[PDB]
Amino acid sequence: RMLFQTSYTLENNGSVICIPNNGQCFCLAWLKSNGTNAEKLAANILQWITFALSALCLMFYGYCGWEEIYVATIEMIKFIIEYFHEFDEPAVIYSSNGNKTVWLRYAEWLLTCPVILIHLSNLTGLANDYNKRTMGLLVSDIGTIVWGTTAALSKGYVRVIFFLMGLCYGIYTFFNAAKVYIEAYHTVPKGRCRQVVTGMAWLFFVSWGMFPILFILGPEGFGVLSVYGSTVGHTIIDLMSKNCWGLLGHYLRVLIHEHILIHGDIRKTTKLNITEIEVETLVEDEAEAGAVSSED
Amino acid sequence: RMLFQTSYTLENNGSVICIPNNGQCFCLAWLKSNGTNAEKLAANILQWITFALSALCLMFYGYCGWEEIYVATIEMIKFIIEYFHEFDEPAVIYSSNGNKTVWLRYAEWLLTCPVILIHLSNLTGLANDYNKRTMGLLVSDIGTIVWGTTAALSKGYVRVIFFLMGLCYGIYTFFNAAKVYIEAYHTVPKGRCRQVVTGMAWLFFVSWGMFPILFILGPEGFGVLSVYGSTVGHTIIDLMSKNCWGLLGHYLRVLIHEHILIHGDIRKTTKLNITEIEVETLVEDEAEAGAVSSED
Ligand SMILES: *[C@@H]1O[C@H](CO)[C@@H](O[C@@H]2O[C@H](CO)[C@@H](O)[C@H](O)[C@H]2NC(C)=O)[C@H](O)[C@H]1NC(C)=O
Ligand SMILES: *[C@@H]1O[C@H](CO)[C@@H](O[C@@H]2O[C@H](CO)[C@@H](O)[C@H](O)[C@H]2NC(C)=O)[C@H](O)[C@H]1NC(C)=O
Ligand SMILES: CCCCCCCC/C=C/CCCCCCCC(=O)OC[C@H](O)CO
Ligand SMILES: CCCCCCCC/C=C/CCCCCCCC(=O)OC[C@H](O)CO
Ligand SMILES: *C/C=C(C)/C=C/C=C(C)/C=C/C1=C(C)CCCC1(C)C
Ligand SMILES: *C/C=C(C)/C=C/C=C(C)/C=C/C1=C(C)CCCC1(C)C
Repeated sequence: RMLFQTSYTLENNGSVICIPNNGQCFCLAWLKSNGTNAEKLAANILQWITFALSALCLMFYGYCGWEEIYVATIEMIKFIIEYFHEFDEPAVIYSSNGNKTVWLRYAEWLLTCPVILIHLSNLTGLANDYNKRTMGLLVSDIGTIVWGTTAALSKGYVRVIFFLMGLCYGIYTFFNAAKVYIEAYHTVPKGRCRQVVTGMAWLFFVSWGMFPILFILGPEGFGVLSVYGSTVGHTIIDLMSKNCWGLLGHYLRVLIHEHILIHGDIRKTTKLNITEIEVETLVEDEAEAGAVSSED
Repeated sequence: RMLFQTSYTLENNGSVICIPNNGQCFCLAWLKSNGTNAEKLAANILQWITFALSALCLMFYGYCGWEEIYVATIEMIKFIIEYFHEFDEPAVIYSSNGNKTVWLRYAEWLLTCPVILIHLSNLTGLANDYNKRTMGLLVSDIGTIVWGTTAALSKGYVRVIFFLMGLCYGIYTFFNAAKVYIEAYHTVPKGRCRQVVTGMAWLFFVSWGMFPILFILGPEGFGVLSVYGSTVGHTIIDLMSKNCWGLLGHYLRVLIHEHILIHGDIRKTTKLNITEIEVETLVEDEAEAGAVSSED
């Protein structure tokens, strides 16, 4: 298939490589297999599943709400490019140091992850403003992706350093994401809405926590997983991080909207001691408009 | 210098290239010159100037205010990498399609540009919140950089399409940036503060507008400019977009702070008809707390 040189001869007892002078770049490292047919087959099935589910999610959202639509749109464009050019440059970058870097994946993260975090910063959909903490979440997450991409493009100690820089940015992201989910839990009404927020937190930390594990295991790290193997793992946590998380987030916004139509927007101030934070909780009746504090 | 193959022999009347089987990648396209010694010399001088000015800006900011510090820090790290590894992968990506892509530049844009726009969304430094429009500015600017980077990595019609996708994201960014500067102008006190905001708008639109022009002229476009030539142009608009803009922005925040200490925080509602928008203007005396409308 390749649009780099794939035909060569070994000469002088394997010490010389001769290639056609046809303008193409050449490197042995680029011709290593991407994995077994079973790994490839598994990857093509999960991709169709993700494309189908993203199209179902899109039509379903088509009946504010813009973050779920933007991510599902990017996911669709991603699949059409994978289907036609998955291993064509620059969906995969084949670089002079011999690396294969899945630019398609990192570009998708730069497009979708900040939007997931904007959604996280307004889980109820009622806020018209965003605090200073939202800005730190976005700046830390962009840095994480930039350091991780740089680590994947590098080798040796340069890779290790940029990976560690990504991990420090990532920890700052996780820490601040955790505070938002804690605020969200004490903001939404007392019943089912707190089940969904709890569900979204589990999906978020498990799926986002898997990305650094898949990096270390993949060709970008210790080469335990092949390229197809890494694709299979990444589409699974894509389904959790994007499709399932967005579905719950959409459901949560529907429940908040139904609550406000039936009961109106009645708030109670709750205080969170763990640091001193203030949150305006939604309640069901006017017997609550007080100043409560919940110790963690 | 290179850590790709630079030694080869032409055989069979220039129709065959033979190289050592030493594990290195090889491509003729990678060995094209980066430019003249004069272009290189010009580029090394402007880089020292930018590193020195970024260090002066850092010490000066060292006497909220975090956006100027974050950008000046990234600029410093950028210079230490340029000084030691400017043309080493992956500061430059040498890819299988023959392209040289200055990943160092695009990674810096992903780190600094969103932070410049967060600063723009709070020019006075008094806001504790950010509106919905801030989020569209950040999401549009990230997309611009992602499409532009993808265009630089591509060739032929693929490059043209991703460039046009960047231009559409970019126009949305410029349009929304223009509204913010219009709001900022009618928000800050009537004298010198409105001169600085006007100055920051000119710096912003001229320096940001030059990036797509330098893309079209550089190796990523029609190859009018060489690599050193493109570096020289980019450090100039870096000085305008980052160093000079941040300096004015810091100065503006100092003037707003002095105004509020001497006069207190007294606001007047002004309305902007061009769409109907509301802005809380800072004034000097209590004879103003009314509802004015300024027709554009
Ligand atoms: C050609 O190079 C090959 C390298 O594979 C040489 O073959 C090996 O020679 C070494 C001796 O240093 C043995 O230890 C290996 O068992 C050999 N075979 C293999 C498969 O590695 C070979 O000797 C060289 N021929 C000449 C004429 O120099
Ligand atoms: C070797 O290839 C070269 C290609 O440069 C041939 O040289 C040219 O031959 C063409 C004829 O098709 C002329 O139009 C050019 O003027 C020649 N010189 C140059 C500098 O381009 C050469 O003929 C080939 N030799 C053999 C034995 O096939
Ligand atoms: C907060 C999220 C929770 C999850 C946290 C997960 C922790 C994983 C840490 C591993 C550090 C080990 C260093 C990893 C460096 C990877 C780079 C690499 O593989 O280097 C290649 C090597 O130089 C040649 O084979
Ligand atoms: C809003 C900001 C104001 C400034 C706006 C600036 C307008 C520049 C537009 C040019 C379009 C022309 C198409 C550009 C495509 C570039 C890709 C290219 O050079 O293609 C290489 C070619 O395929 C092989 O040589
Ligand atoms: C839809 C795709 C998602 C949510 C992707 C998320 C990606 C990350 C959270 C990446 C995390 C990384 C680290 C924490 C450090 C090492 C480098 C990364 C980029 C793999
Ligand atoms: C400090 C560096 C700055 C402010 C860089 C800004 C970069 C841009 C505004 C890039 C703009 C582009 C377009 C509008 C479309 C084509 C692709 C880009 C990325 C060159």
